Amino acid sequence: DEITDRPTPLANIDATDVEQIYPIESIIPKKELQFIRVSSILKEADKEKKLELFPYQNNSKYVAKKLDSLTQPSQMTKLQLLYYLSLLLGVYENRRVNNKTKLLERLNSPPEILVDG
Amino acid sequence: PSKVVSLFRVLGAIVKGATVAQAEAFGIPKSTAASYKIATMKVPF
Amino acid sequence: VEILDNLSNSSSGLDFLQWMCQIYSSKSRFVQNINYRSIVPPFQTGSRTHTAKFAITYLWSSLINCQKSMLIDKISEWVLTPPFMEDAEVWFIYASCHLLKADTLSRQFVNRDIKINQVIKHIHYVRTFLKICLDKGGFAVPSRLIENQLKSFESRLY
Amino acid sequence: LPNYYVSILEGSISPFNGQLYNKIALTCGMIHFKEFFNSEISCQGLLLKLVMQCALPPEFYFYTKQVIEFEETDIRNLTLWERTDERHTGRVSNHAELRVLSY
DNA sequence: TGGAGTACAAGTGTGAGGAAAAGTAGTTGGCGGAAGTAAAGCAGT
DNA sequence: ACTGCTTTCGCATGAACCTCCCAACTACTTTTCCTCACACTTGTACTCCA
Repeated sequence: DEITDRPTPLANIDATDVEQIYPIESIIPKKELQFIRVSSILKEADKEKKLELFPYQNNSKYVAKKLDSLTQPSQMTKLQLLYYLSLLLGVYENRRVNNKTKLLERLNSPPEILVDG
Repeated sequence: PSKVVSLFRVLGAIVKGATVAQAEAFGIPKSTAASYKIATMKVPF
Repeated sequence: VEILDNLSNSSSGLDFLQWMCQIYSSKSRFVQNINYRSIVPPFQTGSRTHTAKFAITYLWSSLINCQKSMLIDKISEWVLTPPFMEDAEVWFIYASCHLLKADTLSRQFVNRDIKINQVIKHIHYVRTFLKICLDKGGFAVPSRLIENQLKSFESRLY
Repeated sequence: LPNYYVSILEGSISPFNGQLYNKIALTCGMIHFKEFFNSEISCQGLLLKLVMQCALPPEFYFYTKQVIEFEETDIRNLTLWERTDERHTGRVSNHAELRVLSY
């Protein structure tokens, strides 16, 4: 009766903080946290060698807007969110391609387990 | 734009308009601050 | 009135009133919750518990024309088809349609079998439809003079 | 076409308070009607309508032009103005057609 | 003769105001007991 | 004991609904447009007042 899913995310109702009612293991699980290397982007502050390791490179506005704020270890956890925000940008805007062999032709360097998940 | 606001209503955010305090430092004019919404949340639920 | 007051090559006026009460005669409940713009009821809408003003004007204008053209059975069958079970004004004109029949049928131009017991229906219809007009809400008729018009129709009968 | 572009094409309200003059000023500012075209208002064909408009004697056609010729830049050439400048509507009565009426 | 200044008129910075077609919402109406003849094991005193 | 109550039976074959969600009729927001007035400041004119 429950398979055919809900639109509501996996929340935390008994939590009192808004960053606590959205748990970090809901959107991205605790196994996929260590399949991403974190020093490939923060060590090189560059205009091309930071945009090179993004899943969906584009000439847009919001993509390179929140990236150029700071190089601080506080946003180290939220650095993989932007890496996973841009990977979800490729899925929703494509409705005619129904395979993975043509998914490379719109992207450049997609992730390994984050794409198949 | 209203196709986007309807997605947040399942979450439960009270998507309301901006203020004149939230008008000067955001690049939008002070008179046309009605079509420009700001979505916050409430901490118990 | 520009059609009725014209009378040169008029559409008789009454046909336009029939047009209004064909497509604007609604039976919707008046919802009263929505703020109303551009329609305001007492002369242009036709909801339940308010017979529209063009509806009752179609009744009186097609009764005065019905008298000036001396078809009375057409309107008396036409008014027969809606029971407006709320108001009193359409009952009075449905009373008054028979009272005009009892006026015209009671001439008899003698100087006598079916023409007597025909009129005694129409005398009975007026005494009931005026009674059911009084059963409904406020529509103050002269219910004394109209009885005194039926008695004069029986003095023509005797 | 969108709901705003199909509402800008039907001209719901006619040009008022010199709205039509200020659009020529924008038009003479984006493209240079000056320095390419003869921005010379045929002011002789203007006043002949204004003579026959209110049935005045034709002496006033040449009573007017000597007033125009006395108070003018280089005698002739009521030149049509251009505004490439800004969203500021020149209150100088810079419009050449507007100047002939005041004369 | 001189300078004060106060006006007048010019020039630059900045968002608020009037408009319409689509859409939304907002609320109702409205639809899909006069049947026989016969057996049986089960009850009653 | 004969009680009651069962119960099985039967002329061929042919034909013999309830919420609910969509509809009409209104209004009120929506999603971008073009069109200027206003607030100052430098400037040029004014007539001084000893």
